[PDB]
Amino acid sequence: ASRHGQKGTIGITYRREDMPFTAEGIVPDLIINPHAIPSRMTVAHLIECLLSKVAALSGNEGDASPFTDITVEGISKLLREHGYQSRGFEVMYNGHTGKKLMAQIFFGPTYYQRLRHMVDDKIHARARGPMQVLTRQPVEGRSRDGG
Amino acid sequence: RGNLMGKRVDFSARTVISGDPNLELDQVGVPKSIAKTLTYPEVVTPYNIDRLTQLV
Amino acid sequence: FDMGGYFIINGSEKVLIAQERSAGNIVQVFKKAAPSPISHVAEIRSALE
Amino acid sequence: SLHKMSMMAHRVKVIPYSTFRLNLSVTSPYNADFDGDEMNLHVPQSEETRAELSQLCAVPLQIVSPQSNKPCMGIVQDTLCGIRKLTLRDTFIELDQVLNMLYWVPDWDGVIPTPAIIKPKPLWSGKQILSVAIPNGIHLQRFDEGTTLLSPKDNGMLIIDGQIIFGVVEKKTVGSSNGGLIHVVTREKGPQVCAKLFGNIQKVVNFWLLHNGFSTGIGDTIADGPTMREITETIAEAKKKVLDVTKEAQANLLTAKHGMTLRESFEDNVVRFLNEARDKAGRLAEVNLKDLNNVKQMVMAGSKGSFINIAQMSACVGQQSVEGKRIAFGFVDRTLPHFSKDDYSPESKGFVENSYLRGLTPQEFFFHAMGGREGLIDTAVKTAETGYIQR
Amino acid sequence: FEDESAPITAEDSWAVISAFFREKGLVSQQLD
Amino acid sequence: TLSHLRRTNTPIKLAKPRQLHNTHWGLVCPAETPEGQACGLVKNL
Amino acid sequence: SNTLFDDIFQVSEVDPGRYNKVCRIEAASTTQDQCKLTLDINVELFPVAAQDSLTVTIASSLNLEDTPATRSWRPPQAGDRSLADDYDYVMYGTAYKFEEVSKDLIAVYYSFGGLLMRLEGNYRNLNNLKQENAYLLIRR
Amino acid sequence: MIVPVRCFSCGKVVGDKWESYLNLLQEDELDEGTALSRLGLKRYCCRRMILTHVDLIEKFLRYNPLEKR
Amino acid sequence: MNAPDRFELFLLGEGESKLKIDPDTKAPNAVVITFEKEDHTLGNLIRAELLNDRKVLFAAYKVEHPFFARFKLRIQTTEGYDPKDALKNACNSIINKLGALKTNFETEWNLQTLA
Amino acid sequence: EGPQVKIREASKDNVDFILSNVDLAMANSLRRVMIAEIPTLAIDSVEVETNTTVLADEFIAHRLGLIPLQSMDIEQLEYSRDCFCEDHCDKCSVVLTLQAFGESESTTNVYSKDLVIVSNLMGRNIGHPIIQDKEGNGVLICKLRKGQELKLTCVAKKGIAKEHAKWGPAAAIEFEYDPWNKLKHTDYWYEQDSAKEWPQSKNCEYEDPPNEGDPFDYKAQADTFYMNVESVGSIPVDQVVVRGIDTLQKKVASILLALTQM
Amino acid sequence: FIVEDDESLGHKELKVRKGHIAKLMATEYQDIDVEEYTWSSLLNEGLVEYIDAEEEESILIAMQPEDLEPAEDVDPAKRIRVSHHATTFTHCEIHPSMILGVAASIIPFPDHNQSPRNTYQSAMGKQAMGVFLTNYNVRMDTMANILYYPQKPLGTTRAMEYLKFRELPAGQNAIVAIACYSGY
RNA sequence: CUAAGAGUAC
Ligand SMILES: [Mg+2]
Ligand SMILES: [Zn+2]
Ligand SMILES: [Zn+2]
Repeated sequence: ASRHGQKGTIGITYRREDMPFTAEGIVPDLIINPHAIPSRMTVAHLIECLLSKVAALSGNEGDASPFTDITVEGISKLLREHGYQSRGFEVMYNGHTGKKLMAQIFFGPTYYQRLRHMVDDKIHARARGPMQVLTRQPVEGRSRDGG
Repeated sequence: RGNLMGKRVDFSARTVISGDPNLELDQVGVPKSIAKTLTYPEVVTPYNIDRLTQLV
Repeated sequence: FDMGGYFIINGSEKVLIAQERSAGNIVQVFKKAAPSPISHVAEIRSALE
Repeated sequence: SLHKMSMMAHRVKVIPYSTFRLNLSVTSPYNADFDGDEMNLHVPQSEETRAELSQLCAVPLQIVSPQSNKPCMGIVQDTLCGIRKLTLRDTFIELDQVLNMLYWVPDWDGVIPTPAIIKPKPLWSGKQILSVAIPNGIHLQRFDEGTTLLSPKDNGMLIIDGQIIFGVVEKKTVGSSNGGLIHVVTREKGPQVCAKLFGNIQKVVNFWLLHNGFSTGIGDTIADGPTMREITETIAEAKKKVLDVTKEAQANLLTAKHGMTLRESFEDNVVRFLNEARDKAGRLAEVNLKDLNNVKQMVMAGSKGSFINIAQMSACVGQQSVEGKRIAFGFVDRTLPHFSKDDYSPESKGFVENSYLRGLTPQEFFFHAMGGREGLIDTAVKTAETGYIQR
Repeated sequence: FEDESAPITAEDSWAVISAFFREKGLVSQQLD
Repeated sequence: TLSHLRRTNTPIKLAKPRQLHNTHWGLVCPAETPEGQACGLVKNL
Repeated sequence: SNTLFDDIFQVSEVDPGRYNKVCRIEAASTTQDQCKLTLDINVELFPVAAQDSLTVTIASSLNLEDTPATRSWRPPQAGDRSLADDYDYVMYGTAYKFEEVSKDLIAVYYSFGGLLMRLEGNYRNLNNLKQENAYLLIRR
Repeated sequence: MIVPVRCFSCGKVVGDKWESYLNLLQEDELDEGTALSRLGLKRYCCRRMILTHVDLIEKFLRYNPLEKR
Repeated sequence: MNAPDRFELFLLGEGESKLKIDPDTKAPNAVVITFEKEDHTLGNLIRAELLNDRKVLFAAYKVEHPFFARFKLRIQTTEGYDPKDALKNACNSIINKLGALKTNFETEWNLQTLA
Repeated sequence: EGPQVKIREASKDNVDFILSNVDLAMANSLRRVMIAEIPTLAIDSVEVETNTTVLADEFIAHRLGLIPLQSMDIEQLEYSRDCFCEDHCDKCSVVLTLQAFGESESTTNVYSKDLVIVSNLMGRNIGHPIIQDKEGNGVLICKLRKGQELKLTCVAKKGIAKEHAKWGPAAAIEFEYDPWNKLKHTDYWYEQDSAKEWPQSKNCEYEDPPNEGDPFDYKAQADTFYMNVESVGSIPVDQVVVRGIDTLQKKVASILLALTQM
Repeated sequence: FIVEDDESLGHKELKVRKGHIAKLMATEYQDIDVEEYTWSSLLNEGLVEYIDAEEEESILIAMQPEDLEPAEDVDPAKRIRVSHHATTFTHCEIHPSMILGVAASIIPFPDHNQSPRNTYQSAMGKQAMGVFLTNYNVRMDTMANILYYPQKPLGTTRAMEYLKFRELPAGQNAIVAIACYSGY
């Protein structure tokens, strides 16, 4: 999950050669769906991605405090000075064919947390197993091979 | 309510779900470990003697 | 970096959650519902420390 | 599992990873996401149970729901957005990509359709390739607002014999809506053909969107300078009207609407003015957004988002309300200790004039937090009560 | 800066906050 | 750990304790509370 | 094979609309005073401006020989001869409506993969058009 | 914990530039951006690899060894 | 737990071959070739080199599922032209072009002095 | 005759060149092969004899696997899977040993220069950890407080980046074509003016800008790709490119051989 | 902060001035010889005050000093703020960002988000995996989870350097693309 | 094993 309530599980993993790449050879660590943005209105996610890109380029640290006078306009100007599109878009190329993607991709660093919920601690199946002594029904819980 | 209208059952699995645009509408992807755990009893018939013997 | 503020009971770290309550020695007046014969009630939960 | 569609029979496909995998279209009846949701699987243990599971609870047999006599599954999320982008008049596809997309359809009969443009360069249109997925013999005709037999706006929909004659394919056509393509196909050719149609449309549109790309960024929430100035002017005019109504009420010249008190009428007028102000500013911002705007594209396709989302992200978040009223005087006659007593101005009682792009002032941030808290509390109470009522 | 009695700026208040967190800490209420 | 060490619980009248009150400004976090049954009852300093 | 229709039109308007590669043009026949045309054209692939004279033809096939799509399209081999060799902009579409505008005027609607065309004129020369597939050939 | 051997995104070896980076920050009084540029980190993937690292191993080294030889 | 071994991406398993050809019944003179332990890197190249051929009516490929490293390639040629022959010609052309490119790059590199 | 190459810059670790008269598919396949398919040497197995450090055993094993190793003569090494030895031998592996002790009162840094090759390289040019910085110390494997010890033995096999990214010798590969967007393969997102808002690429100087009046060229294809290949250090960058081309050619040749044999 | 008449400037002003800030800075730098100046010194000299909800009913608070104390062409990108048109303040907020708690202080740009998203992140950051203590190697806890390479955020708040988040981070800076790449 | 409690996921 990001720091804006944008939780999600890994759908699939692609190796580097299959990921989309920019003209500089940079490939994303993560790809998230655009459709997560409009309904949830997590603008701070986008602003933080832009600020992180600027900070990584310039070597400073982005001041993402809430009620400061930091605007997307200034971050965009700083990003433009560094030689990138001011709004964070980058011309990417499809990994499979190497062709330019007709649409430009929002691209940049973002801080993500690994949450404690892993699938290997949740997967559980039971054909037959221990039965409860009273009701002669399957026991409860995956720690007990329950049903 | 707790043991007659609804009760814990065997031959059931549970886990996290993921999307797959490459699966049909009526298809479900099943982990190999779960498929190896859950079982179905097939009666031995002249029509399925060979494959059941192979599975055994 | 450990900040303390917890106890060690039988080797387990135990923290006391701050319990919220209504303050004492304060007069509070409340309107009652229509069916009840009393319309307003002014009460104090008197206590001495 | 609130309804019978939340429990359906699927066909096993053994896969080498530790999660259940399911089609994107079937997530709507299950009300399932992929943000940590878990699902349960039951294996029938006899030929009778197996057979009735396959013949009564199968997913294709559930496509049209008895709940509202309309399909419950449709095209959603990326594919939906993709299909809207694929069926535009501008979209043209070259020979190699056409061959790929045709081969991606499992039941394609093996004949390459004649390109829509033959000279000077063989080009296929998006509608032409998409019509390969639609089964042969399907007819559909929907007339949107203002569409004629010629479509200047390319809206509406005309499909003849399984070929899209005109209209941009979007939610009204391939969504879970009555009279749409899903409904027509399932009622004409049967559930199996409708499931196959789901698969074909998903495959082709997903391939095209893979090799076309779609994104969204911060720049998609930005309106140009003149539009921002007009939005500010609209907000200022609304605040002036609120101030005028406040002056009339303070002068006691305001007359109470029949059936309500003076204060109730004043609150109604103020809330109406602020709501229509937010609506007008959002409409200005939406009009300003270009057809290349990605949030606009997602709204137009209907895959995600709405006009209010655009208005709140770009123009104005709007009036925050708790229990259907403006923010109450939690302190003695004032909402916060940063305001004077008896301040009924829009900013005092929870009007957020800033958009999410601009950011919220501390007071607006707190008032928005109060609104969100009310939403969460309502969610919890609602789920408990509705569960009991449903039982 | 040079003037000792000059009014502070919004940037200066963080110094004050730092002093607070130097004397109090995060769990001051429990220990107190 | 830091959040746990600054947690307040309200045992559960005709009031509406789950709402974020105006008086909560600057004393408890405007947005930090469980989504479950404890929403609003469990607060953080 | 044979041209079901042919004429020369003058373009009075070109409307880009919301598109970047496609424009809708209204044209009036230079000979007949009652034949008019509305057509969507891939202007990127074939630029068109106002007051441009376009020779417009509708045919049932492109092969020079007479008629003896249901057959899979194939790339044009080197040395293939077709009617399209005589024109600059060729589309393939289907008729989907035959409207009776008036007692004498009829209109025929064609769709080339979503590019719409409406040809209106007296029925005495539009009679050859029927509900089928047709090639639209244009030369400047 | 300790500086990663390679950049996560592109795979450039950055595990041999931590000491040089600290030396540049301390001895030469360069700001972070110029030091990163001097070390040869031009893509911002590598720049975030080295710029955001937190060297926790130092703290781990303060505790006395459990098995001391 | 359920993750497959990474060497299954490029190592042929027991009892399977690199190529298998199945005649296609949808259209005449067409085949579908399944390539095992391969991915886009080979498929896109082969398909494009096939599309450069003048006697190839149809050429396409698809990777049906990312989980498995295999892809299907449909080839249809004009009458009297074996699709296997088309595949052979495409492969030979690719090898010739790569050899020429290797020679050119070696010659260009040898011309350098600052390396 | 064939694809033409003209290289702008050459270095020890970067080569910037232009690849003209070639298809887009061929350039992309070459890029993918360079990323993923080139064999390389890296530490695969770790036997830990003593670890009193503050880092976990598999933590250090992971770090060691990521150490770049000389792979110039990797073609003379065999894969462990198709070698007739039992676990590992001299024909398919290189054995290194790390032995560090904290004898100093200050922190002692365990670098990759401390790795010692124990197996007989038989005259090959593989195994040596790659040293790039001026100080001569390689990657910073670990740190030792006084009294702490770390003794371990690594076995390094040859592998490709597909099996694990630690075998990738390619780092980042810049790849661009058609800087002026004359092929119209992208639709530039913009607010007021696309040309002003999109900074020009450095390769725009190598092509003629569009005339702003000419009609769209619908027959032009994509060629003249500007590619910049970086090297991790395992093999020289020119060898990276040459071996990528060789690997792609070998793949196609294997396809031909299988087709002929069946 | 306490606000008084300050007749010298003729208008309300904070009791705290640059000299006290300088002394606090000097003490902090010495900790990282002058007379120690701590928070208790600010408290004793009547510079800051403790206010509870009951006393907060009878005061007026300025949100920020620089914009609300002094008596009254603007950047269109900045958010709209109101001067309140009132000069009778009794106190000033030390910093508005201090209304947030420990978990909410980690959110970057929390004022550019929908409030339920902030609540979700506040709940979900406690489940973030990082380094809970530096002595995890000598504690026999029932369960412990540690990142190999914790990274401090590229976008960071001022309040999170009192929470030691940069010293004990619970996440990583991943290169993220927002794209409909494969439908997965 | 049983019971009670707490935290948590959707
Ligand atoms: Mg969910
Ligand atoms: Zn990097
Ligand atoms: Zn061996």
